Amino acid sequence: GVPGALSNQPAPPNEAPIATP
Amino acid sequence: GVPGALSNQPAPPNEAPIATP
Amino acid sequence: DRLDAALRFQQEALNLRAQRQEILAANIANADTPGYQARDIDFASELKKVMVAVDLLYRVPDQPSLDGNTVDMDRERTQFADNSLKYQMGLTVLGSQLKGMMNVLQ
Amino acid sequence: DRLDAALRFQQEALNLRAQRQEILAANIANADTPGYQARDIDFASELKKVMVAVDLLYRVPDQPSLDGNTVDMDRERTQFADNSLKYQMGLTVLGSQLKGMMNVLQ
Amino acid sequence: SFAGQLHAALDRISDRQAAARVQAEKFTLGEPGIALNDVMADMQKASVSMQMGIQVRNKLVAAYQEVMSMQV
Amino acid sequence: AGQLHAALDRISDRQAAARVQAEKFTLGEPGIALNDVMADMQKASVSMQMGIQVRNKLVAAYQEVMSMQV
Amino acid sequence: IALNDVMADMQKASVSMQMGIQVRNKLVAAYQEVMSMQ
Amino acid sequence: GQSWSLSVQTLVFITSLTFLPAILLMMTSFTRIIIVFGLLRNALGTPSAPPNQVLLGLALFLTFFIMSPVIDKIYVDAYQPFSEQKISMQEALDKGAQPLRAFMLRQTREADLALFARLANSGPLQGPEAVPMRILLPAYVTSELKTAFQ
Amino acid sequence: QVTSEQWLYWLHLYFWPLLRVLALISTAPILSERAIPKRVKLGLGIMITLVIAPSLPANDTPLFSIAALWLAMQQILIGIALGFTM
Amino acid sequence: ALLNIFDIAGSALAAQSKRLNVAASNLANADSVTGPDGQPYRAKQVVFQVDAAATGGVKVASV
Amino acid sequence: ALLNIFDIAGSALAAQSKRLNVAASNLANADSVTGPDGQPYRAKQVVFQVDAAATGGVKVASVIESQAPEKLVYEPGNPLADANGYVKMPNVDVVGEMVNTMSASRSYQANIEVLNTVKSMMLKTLTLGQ
Amino acid sequence: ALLNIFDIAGSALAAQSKRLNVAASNLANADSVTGPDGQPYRAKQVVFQVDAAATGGVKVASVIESQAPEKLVYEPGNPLADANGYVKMPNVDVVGEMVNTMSASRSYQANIEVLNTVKSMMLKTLTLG
Repeated sequence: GVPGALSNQPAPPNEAPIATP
Repeated sequence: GVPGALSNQPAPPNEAPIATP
Repeated sequence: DRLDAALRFQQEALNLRAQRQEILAANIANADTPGYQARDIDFASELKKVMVAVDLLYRVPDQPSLDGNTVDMDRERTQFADNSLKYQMGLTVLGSQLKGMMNVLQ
Repeated sequence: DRLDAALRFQQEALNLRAQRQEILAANIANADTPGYQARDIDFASELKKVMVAVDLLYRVPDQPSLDGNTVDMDRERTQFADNSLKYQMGLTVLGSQLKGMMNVLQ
Repeated sequence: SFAGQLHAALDRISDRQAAARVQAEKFTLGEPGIALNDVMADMQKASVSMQMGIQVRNKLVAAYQEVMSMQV
Repeated sequence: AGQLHAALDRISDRQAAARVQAEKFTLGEPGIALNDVMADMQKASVSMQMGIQVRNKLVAAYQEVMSMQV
Repeated sequence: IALNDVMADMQKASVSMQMGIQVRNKLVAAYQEVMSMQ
Repeated sequence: GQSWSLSVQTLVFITSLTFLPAILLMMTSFTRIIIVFGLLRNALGTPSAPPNQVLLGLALFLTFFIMSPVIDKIYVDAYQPFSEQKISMQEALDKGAQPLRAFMLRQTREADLALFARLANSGPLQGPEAVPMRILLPAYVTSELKTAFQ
Repeated sequence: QVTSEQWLYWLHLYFWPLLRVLALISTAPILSERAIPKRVKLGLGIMITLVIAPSLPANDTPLFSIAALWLAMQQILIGIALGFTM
Repeated sequence: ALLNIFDIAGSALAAQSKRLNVAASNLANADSVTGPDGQPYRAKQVVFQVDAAATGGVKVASV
Repeated sequence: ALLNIFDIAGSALAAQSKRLNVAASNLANADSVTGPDGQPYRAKQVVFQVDAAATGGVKVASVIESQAPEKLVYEPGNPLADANGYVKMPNVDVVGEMVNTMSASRSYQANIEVLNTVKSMMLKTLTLGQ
Repeated sequence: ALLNIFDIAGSALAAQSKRLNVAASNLANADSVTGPDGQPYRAKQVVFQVDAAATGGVKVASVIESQAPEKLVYEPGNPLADANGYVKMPNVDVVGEMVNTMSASRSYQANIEVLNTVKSMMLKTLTLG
């Protein structure tokens, strides 16, 4: 939802792919 | 009237025409 | 009753000062959004009407901007300081009056 | 036990404020740990449940970060200040209630 | 009409205290529309009312004891 | 013995005038320099303190004179 | 007039009232005892 | 007209409550009942046969039963404007004192009133009207003492 | 106005005749017996004050120790004399 | 009516931080020939909004 | 009222900001030409006045165009050229604008310092009301 | 009576406030020209007198224009230029005005401290008993 609010399940992992397969 | 006073109506929107219509 | 009437004016002045402080905070936080008009309230008229929601009116723009925003930082800061000081004074007056009313019972 | 409950409402409010303060301090201290998830609790619902063993929720992230850290700084700092102010407010309300109860017995 | 008036006074005092308590309870749970200065002022007014009540009680009981401790 | 009545009326009028001046200043119209109001508030508080002290002293004297035993 | 002066006057009045009341009470108690005793 | 403020109102109210015991009971309402009860107790031939506490309680109960109409009238004429804040105390005191003085005048005695008027150099007049407080109270006190002894 | 009414001066003029009147009441227990409550007996002095406490012709200097002892000794005699003769 | 000041100021702080992050990203990638997929980099910027439930704090709608 | 100090300082700050904005606009339009509708650009200045409420704040009634002659530059290839083949370049004094900006900045800082001191004094004033 | 100290300190506070206001107005209008009706602005100063009614507080008699020489700027390109192309500029000394501001602030704080001390002493006298 809105940033800074509260939610039941955690955020997904963040990745920075150098090149998309 | 004098800037910074209290008015009951908004000023007209601002515009900067590059060339006259 | 009498106790509420003795403090109604100071309490309402405090409340109106708080509301005007909130208005000033909002229109100083929106200092970068284009198309947003400055807002404020007429304190004297509001206080007289409430002692006899909240009415607010737009501020007269100072200088034009292409985006459309019409908030002046120095003017907002001066108004903020004035309202803060007057709120502090009202709180002090209310506290002194309550202290005297408490002291009269001994 | 009537005194117990009457002060218990505010005592539990203060206790939950302290717990939330502790969690905020923890996520401030671990603000630079990669792979960390910001944690917080819902004060209103938690207090309702306690009045009628504490669960915590993951704060919604605002910006991505490669090192897997989602605990922001500004939002949680404002939360810390607000929680401290409300804890002090609860403390002074409880103190006023206790002093009012005490001075009757004089 | 004496006991009725006294009960009315106690009723008003207790009602004011209950109003202050419920306003504070509503504020501390996050309900919007309640002002911290407003709730503090209301609590102070309630405390002043209670102090006036206890002063009146002390004066009345002292007068009663003085007037009924004498010997006829 | 209405002199105490006159004195209490005068001090009440003084503190009421101070309150009126404070209200006029908070009304947001220029007639007050933020110094006269505070000085009047302090003077009213001192006068009220003097009055309550006089009341306490007088009621104590009345209690003592009533406590006689003929 | 001076605030210290008026406070001192109040103190003087209180002390004199206490002295007079105590003297009168002692005297009347002695007289009552004399009347009671045969 | 004008009136003073809440603080001094409370101050004078508390002072009046402090003065309440003597001024409203001893010299106004029932000084005769306790005297006559003491006379009866001494006539019984046994000192303190009934407890003084019970005698005072009975006297107070009878006093309030007797004064209930007058006390009710005083309560009306005082609180009814004052509770809704319609009048000021400077006249409320007179409005609440007038019925009490009217009631006390019947219990007073003309001879006592005349003697106190002679003592205090006040206008006798053919028609009584608003006897001053300095004269009315002692006449009531002595008349009550006389009838109590009788 | 913050001012005084010379409370010390009023002390020895507004309440000096009280001792004489109260002395007679104590000196006349037949006209006022123990059947009359002591509490009212205490108030017997103050009820007559409202007529005698205000301005009266007889006034003099304040009293303390030496002055009080002589005047009190002399003034009670008037109350003692009138009471017993009755 | 005085506890909303914290919310308004926090919203303003967050919006300004987001704008600063976007500006820093543009400055860093001023000379990026390509991204991961292959499409050329394109400058980004935020779009503010009035966070009124009437006026209140500022709020970033999207990028 | 001991509170018109804030009004005076705020008016001074607003006036200095207006003057600085005018100077910056002139510097931006130093070498411009053929504005809207073809009329040559002309520099502008501001006039400060006092508000006789005695002593009062400063205001700017209106912006006044400069009467200094425009620069006439021979260039017939421009359609703006008159019968003499001249174009009207704006009159901008770069040194004057630099000095004006310096003066505006200094006045702004002085006024903000005065505001700081008076705010401290006023905060300390209320301690005697208890 | 110790009560006249309140009057003395109130007069002192009023005088210091007026001096500060005049100094602030001078600082604000230091660069101002062409006041209303065309007369150039002139720097103003206050005058302190003793409100004897022996010794007593300080009042402000009036406000007087300073007689320092009035500055001139050579600018013929201005409608206010005189016959010699001089625009008149007020004689305001920024350092003097700032020093006046600081001194007024310090004196104001000292006087309010005096007021608080006298208030405390008088309350002590009240609670002597």
